Amino acid sequence: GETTDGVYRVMTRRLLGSTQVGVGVMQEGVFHTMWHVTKGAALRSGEGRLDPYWGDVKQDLVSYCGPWKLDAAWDGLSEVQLLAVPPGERAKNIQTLPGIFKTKDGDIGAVALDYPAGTSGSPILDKCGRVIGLYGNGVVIKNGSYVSAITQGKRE
Amino acid sequence: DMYIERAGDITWEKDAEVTGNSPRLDVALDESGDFSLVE
Ligand SMILES: CC(C)Nc1nc2ccccc2[nH]1
Repeated sequence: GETTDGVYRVMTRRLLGSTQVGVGVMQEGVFHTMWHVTKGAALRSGEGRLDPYWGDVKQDLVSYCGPWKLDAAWDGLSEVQLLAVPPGERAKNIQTLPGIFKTKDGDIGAVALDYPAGTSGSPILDKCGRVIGLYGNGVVIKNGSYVSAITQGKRE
Repeated sequence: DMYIERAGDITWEKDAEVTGNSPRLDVALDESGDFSLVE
């Protein structure tokens, strides 16, 4: 199927009509998404099949066709852009200054932008266009609003 | 059955819409990959 670098919607025909369950990144012939989007199932790209290659429920990440390729990191200072791909809507860049998730194992950047759950897997970018992580695994705060981690994998 | 469809190129947009706050939150990550707020 299509292997050109870029952002892709992840769809299913299982429920009513065609439903967007998430989003992902194609880079260097490897498709990258969050685990909760596909649950590790195989994907179709036209008449081609993408098989899972690596995954981890705790990191909430999965790669198809090859190992995880994305290794850029948020510098901890600068604004970033969420390249939001919402269901039934055009891809749109939103610039924001990340907050931080503090954990017993270290700190991680977080973006406070709320989109439908089917937007999970949209990439977050730095100023050179590099993917520093994927949006869609996070928490609900007092006001009921959503805050996502900037979730990044490790390039082996 | 799940399938993928191209949605765009990955680029930084000059003068994109600028929004969102920058909260500092204490969180925990469990074995199931779920984040929870710690207070
Ligand atoms: C506060 C809730 C209803 N909003 C919400 N939950 C999400 C989960 C994953 C990605 C985006 C999401 N937006």
